[PDB]
Amino acid sequence: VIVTRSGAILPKPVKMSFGLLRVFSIVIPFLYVGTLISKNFAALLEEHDIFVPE
Amino acid sequence: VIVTRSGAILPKPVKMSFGLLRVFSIVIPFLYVGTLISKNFAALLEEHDIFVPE
Amino acid sequence: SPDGVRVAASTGIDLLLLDDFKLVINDLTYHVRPPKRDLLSHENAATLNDVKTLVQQLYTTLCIEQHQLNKERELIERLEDLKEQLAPLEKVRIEISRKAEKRTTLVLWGGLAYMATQFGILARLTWWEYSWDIMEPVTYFITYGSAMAMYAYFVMTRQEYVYPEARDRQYLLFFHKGAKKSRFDLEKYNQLKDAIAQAEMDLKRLRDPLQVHLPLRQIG
Amino acid sequence: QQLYTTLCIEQHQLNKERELIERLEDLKEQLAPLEKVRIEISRKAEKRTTLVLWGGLAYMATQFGILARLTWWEYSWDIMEPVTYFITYGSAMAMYAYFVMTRQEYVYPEARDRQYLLFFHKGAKKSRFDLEKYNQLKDAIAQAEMDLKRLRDPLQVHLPLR
Amino acid sequence: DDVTVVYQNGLPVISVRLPSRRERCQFTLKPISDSVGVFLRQLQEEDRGIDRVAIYSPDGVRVAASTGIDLLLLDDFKLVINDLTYHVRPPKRDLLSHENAATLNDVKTLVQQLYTTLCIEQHQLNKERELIERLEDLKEQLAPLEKVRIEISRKAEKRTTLVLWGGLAYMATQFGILARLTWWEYSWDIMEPVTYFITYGSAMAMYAYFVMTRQEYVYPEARDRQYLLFFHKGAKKSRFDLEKYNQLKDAIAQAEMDLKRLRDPLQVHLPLR
Amino acid sequence: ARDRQYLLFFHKGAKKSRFDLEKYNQLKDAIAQAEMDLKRLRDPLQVHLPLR
Ligand SMILES: CCCCCCCCCCCCCCCCCC(=O)OC[C@H](COP(=O)([O-])OCC(O)COP(=O)([O-])OC[C@@H](COC(=O)CCCCCCCCCCCCCCCCC)OC(=O)CCCCCCCCCCCCCCCCC)OC(=O)CCCCCCCCCCCCCCCCC
Ligand SMILES: CCCCCCCCCCCCCCCCCC(=O)OC[C@H](COP(=O)([O-])OCC(O)COP(=O)([O-])OC[C@@H](COC(=O)CCCCCCCCCCCCCCCCC)OC(=O)CCCCCCCCCCCCCCCCC)OC(=O)CCCCCCCCCCCCCCCCC
Ligand SMILES: CCCCCCCCCCCCCCCCC[C@@H](O)O[C@H](CO[C@H](O)CCCCCCCCCCCCCCC)COP(=O)(O)OCC[N+](C)(C)C
Ligand SMILES: CCCCCCCCCCCCCCCCC[C@@H](O)O[C@H](CO[C@H](O)CCCCCCCCCCCCCCC)COP(=O)(O)OCC[N+](C)(C)C
Ligand SMILES: CCCCCCCCCCCCCCCCC[C@@H](O)O[C@H](CO[C@H](O)CCCCCCCCCCCCCCC)COP(=O)(O)OCC[N+](C)(C)C
Ligand SMILES: [Ca+2]
Ligand SMILES: [Ca+2]
Repeated sequence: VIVTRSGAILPKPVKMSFGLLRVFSIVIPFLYVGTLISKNFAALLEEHDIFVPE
Repeated sequence: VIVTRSGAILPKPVKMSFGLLRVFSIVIPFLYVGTLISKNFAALLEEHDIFVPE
Repeated sequence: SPDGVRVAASTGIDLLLLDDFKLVINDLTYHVRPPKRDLLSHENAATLNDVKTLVQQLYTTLCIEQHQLNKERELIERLEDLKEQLAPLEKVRIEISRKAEKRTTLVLWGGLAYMATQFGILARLTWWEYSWDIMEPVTYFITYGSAMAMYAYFVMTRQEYVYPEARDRQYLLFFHKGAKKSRFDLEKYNQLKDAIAQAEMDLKRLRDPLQVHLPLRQIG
Repeated sequence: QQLYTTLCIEQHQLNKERELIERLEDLKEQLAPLEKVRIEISRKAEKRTTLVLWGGLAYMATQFGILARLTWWEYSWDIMEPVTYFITYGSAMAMYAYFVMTRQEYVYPEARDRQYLLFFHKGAKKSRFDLEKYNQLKDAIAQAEMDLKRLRDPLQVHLPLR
Repeated sequence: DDVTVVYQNGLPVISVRLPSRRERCQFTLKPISDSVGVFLRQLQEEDRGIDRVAIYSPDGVRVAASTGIDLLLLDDFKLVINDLTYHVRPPKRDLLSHENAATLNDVKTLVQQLYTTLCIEQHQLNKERELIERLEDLKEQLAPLEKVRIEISRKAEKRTTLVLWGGLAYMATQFGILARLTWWEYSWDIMEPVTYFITYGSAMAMYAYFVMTRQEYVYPEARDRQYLLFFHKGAKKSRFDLEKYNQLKDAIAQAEMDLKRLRDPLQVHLPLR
Repeated sequence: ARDRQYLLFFHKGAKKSRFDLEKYNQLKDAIAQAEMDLKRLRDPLQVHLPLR
């Protein structure tokens, strides 16, 4: 809805200050540690001869 | 719902004029330029010896 | 005040006659002594309040139908003045809500154009150049990235990502910059739009005691 | 009309609205100590709700990183595809267990409000806040304002226009 | 010819063909805050090829230049421009202001309200005395029925609880079956189409639920629907009449609503609604 | 979507039969208004009718 019960226009939607930078500063350095965790876990499980595919 | 708080009938819902041809005249040529973008990008990536399917 | 200080202008009269005061006319100072109104009975005054509130209800019905005709014509005159004061601003308001709706249909058609070109990218690259076994995880992470962006929309806007609410939000964000670029005051238009609804809600609250002679309903 | 004058009814009506205005502005006198505590509690409850919102976003990014490393670097997609199906089905099980346990569906702007109310009602008991007196004052002010708005109704003749 | 005016959202406009310019000039008007002389003053501002302008009556007598246009636009009239007399017939309205002269019905409703406000307190107190007895009678008439309705609404709750946890146990056994098949016995190259067709069968069953029950399949509505089905099937095998219980509860609420609607006017001396 | 398809079927049938829908709608609102102000005249609290 874009109006009230009268014809008066609704107020401006409250944007968040630096919203896109606040999302991309919390996605990227957690995606990096999510890469590092899985890399170290795969290497630690491979080195002890438990799961090797090839 | 279909009726008001009394027994009256809600009015006819508005219809976009020639809706399916307006959707299909913007679905088809963007699909075609998507195939063109992907074909030229894969040809460029194969021609510079980066990712060649083998 | 009798110690020498001056009494201010908008001091109530009931506060004034508690103690003495001095009234100064051009050259003369009179020393007024107000009496003490010690007739405060607690008993035989909860029976004076009911008669005093019955006389008010008897006077009200004698003077209520000639009052709600003066108020009716004053409401009609204020309504037809507010409409002529609003009518220059209306043609300016419509031409801001026409650019703000064309910029919203460009977003609504470019979402469909983006989905159709992503379909054409994956359908070209799956059957022609690379196989489906190569191009399956790309589609899966496209799906998971969309399921992550739909949550980032909620984390940034405090509003769930559905289609018409996001369309209305984007429309209002377009309107509140179109109405800022073109030097348009939204506050006077909103107070000229709520005053009309307030003045014509009371006009239909007067339908009861003037058309069918029933007692009118309260505010709320 | 000769009883409306000798009983002094107009000053009685203005005395009545003066009593209503004084009761309204004395109900707002014992509220201003309480909102200084309530604003503090609501602020340090929203500051904890945004923590779990950003934590959920960081968790989804971490799961993206974990499932993106193995399908291309270490293993193949033929190993990690059933794992990433069963993660999806486990999420679909957890969103139903939320409904069985919480008696409401799992959507974002209602889970946020419920979590905010749980944080607020933990903090209001931790700070020994007197919530019931606050709710009684917030009801009584909203009733006294409605009574005052009905007393000075312009379509009635309850008070003289002077 | 200007045989008519045009109505635009409650305001009139006269399309008067001007004398010395061959055009149908529009003229919007405020009916309440304008007179005839204002309209003749601003009609001749347009061309000044006007040597005579006068608004007449249908009978032929002149209309004064101080009567308002709302009093003019009640009936039809004539507008005499300097050679031709345009008969104007505006569209008929119902009412704008409910104002006219005095009537015997007005004084007969005045003594009606003067009779009402002398006896409405001694009638409202005699009605509140009836209400405070009627409410306690209804609330003690209901005391055998609530003891039975609680025992029915506890059986229906303890059955829908088992339906909820049984659905959770089903979607947790399907996980175990599929996770046993894809890793121990068979492989994912066998069990991927069964996974897809189970997902599509669930998406088909959620639409068949909508076709049968005429409502969408969401969780807290599909819980309450099955709860009401358990309640109405359980209250029929216990000889419990809901048509008495429902009319007792709504009658209690109506008496309480009328009590709270009259008791506060006894406090603050305002009208009721 | 079911209710929108129902309204698009009903408003086509009402143009085929020439049903005069707006007289129906204004009568259906007018009898609700006449029952509302009749029910506010038979009030048990307001003494509007004698012998009661
Ligand atoms: C630097 C290092 C590396 C870089 C990494 C990535 C960088 C990418 C950059 C992306 C950023 C976008 C930039 C936009 C910023 C400015 C936006 C703006 O001003 O827009 C004005 C306009 C109105 O502005 P306004 O009135 O001021 O209002 C401001 C906001 O709208 C007010 O909004 P609000 O407050 O109401 O809330 C809305 C909010 C809602 O927030 C969101 O929705 C945020 C969503 C993102 C969250 C994070 C997603 C997680 C993704 C995971 C990443 C995985 C990485 C892969 C790695 C894996 C392996 C390890 O924010 C927005 O919607 C902002 C709009 C931007 C959309 C962002 C979408 C980009 C997604 C990209 C993700 C990553 C890409 C993967 C790359 C893959 C590589 C192969 O805003 C719009 O919404 C309009 C949309 C238009 C968008 C672009 C239009 C393009 C059109 C081109 C022309 C077409 C021509 C046709 C040709 C014809 C041929 C036939
Ligand atoms: C020549 C052709 C002709 C053929 C015709 C022959 C057809 C057979 C005729 C059968 C008719 C017999 C009537 C039976 C009466 C049953 C009444 C009853 O149970 O009393 C309950 C009674 C309550 O009675 P009531 O008061 O009348 O209320 C009942 C309703 O509320 C009623 O009102 P409502 O308004 O709530 O209505 C909602 C309604 C409607 O809502 C629905 O859910 C509709 C479902 C229909 C959708 C159909 C989906 C299509 C699937 C695709 C086909 C796959 C084929 C693949 C072939 C590929 C080859 C190329 O739900 C139900 O009533 C049904 C309950 C659950 C049914 C779920 C069954 C669907 C799955 C069947 C697929 C079979 C897969 C086999 C694969 C085998 C592989 C080796 O007490 C209860 O305990 C309450 C029920 C508790 C909740 C549900 C409990 C589930 C019970 C059995 C489930 C077993 C485990 C689940 C396994 C999942 C499958 C994977
Ligand atoms: C200056 C003026 C600019 C004009 C030109 C602008 C051109 C912009 C081009 C991009 C258009 C904006 C895209 C908006 C639509 C995206 C399409 C998206 O909605 O489709 C989804 C695909 O998702 C996308 O892949 C990810 C996009 C996530 C949206 C992030 C918000 C970005 C838009 C912010 C502006 C809001 C505009 C809203 C327009 C509808 C469907 O996936 P699905 O899962 O099946 O649907 C789930 C059902 N839900 C939505 C009810 C839950
Ligand atoms: C307190 C100190 C700070 C703690 C900081 C650490 C935070 C840890 C992270 C906790 C997570 C809580 C937030 C949950 C975010 C998960 C987002 C969820 O949507 O992801 C889904 C994946 O599911 C998740 O794995 C779990 C599902 C949720 C079940 C657990 C509920 C946890 C709620 C706990 C209360 C907290 C309030 C919730 C905040 C939003 C994938 O999305 P999708 O599949 O497309 O859902 C469809 C969209 N619907 C729901 C609107 C229809
Ligand atoms: C005598 C006492 C009686 C005892 C009877 C015991 C019976 C035990 C078994 C009962 C089975 C009930 C099943 C409950 C539903 C299972 C959970 C369901 O949600 O799984 C879905 C898959 O299941 C299928 O959809 C089947 C459901 C179709 C309807 C089945 C019949 C329901 C009749 C009973 C209704 C009351 C159920 C209680 C609420 C769940 C997953 O869908 P998903 O994609 O992941 O998320 C979609 C989210 N939506 C729904 C909001 C959009
Ligand atoms: Ca898949
Ligand atoms: Ca394969």
